[PDB]
Amino acid sequence: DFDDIHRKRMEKDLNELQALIEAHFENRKKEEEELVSLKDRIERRRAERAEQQRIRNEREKERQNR
Amino acid sequence: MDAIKKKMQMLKLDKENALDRAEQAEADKKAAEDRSKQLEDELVSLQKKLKGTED
Amino acid sequence: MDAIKKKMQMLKLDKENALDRAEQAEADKKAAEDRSKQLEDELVSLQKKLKGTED
Repeated sequence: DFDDIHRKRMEKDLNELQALIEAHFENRKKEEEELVSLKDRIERRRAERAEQQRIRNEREKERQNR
Repeated sequence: MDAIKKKMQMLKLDKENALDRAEQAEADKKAAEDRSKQLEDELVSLQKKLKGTED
Repeated sequence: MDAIKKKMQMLKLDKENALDRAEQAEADKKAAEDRSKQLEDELVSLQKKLKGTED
């Protein structure tokens, strides 16, 4: 007894810390930069949609104005 | 978050174990040194008794 | 961040302090124990010479 405390504690004392650091690094890398880039891309597409909407609205208002 | 708390808990388990071992060792030193000094006093009294016997 | 660094460093410092204190205490314990053994060994011979003197 009291000799399995080492073999159940020291293991996770380093392996768990290193593995969780690895998980945090990979998750941040996968998540943050890709999300910001994708949001910028969607913003550019949204601006293009806004331009198309403005053009169509203006041309239809020009024709229909009677 | 998640892993950070567990790592802190590990760092705290090390804290408790190290501190407890230090305190126990300090108590051991106190007891052992008291033993040694009492033995030395007994030796001194034996020297004095030997001196009286020599007289 | 900020809190993680300071807390982790302080806790590791606590562990190291306790460990070194324990090592110093155990070293002094071993030295006192050996000196006590010397005191016992000399005291036995002191008793023997006292007994011869008394005879």
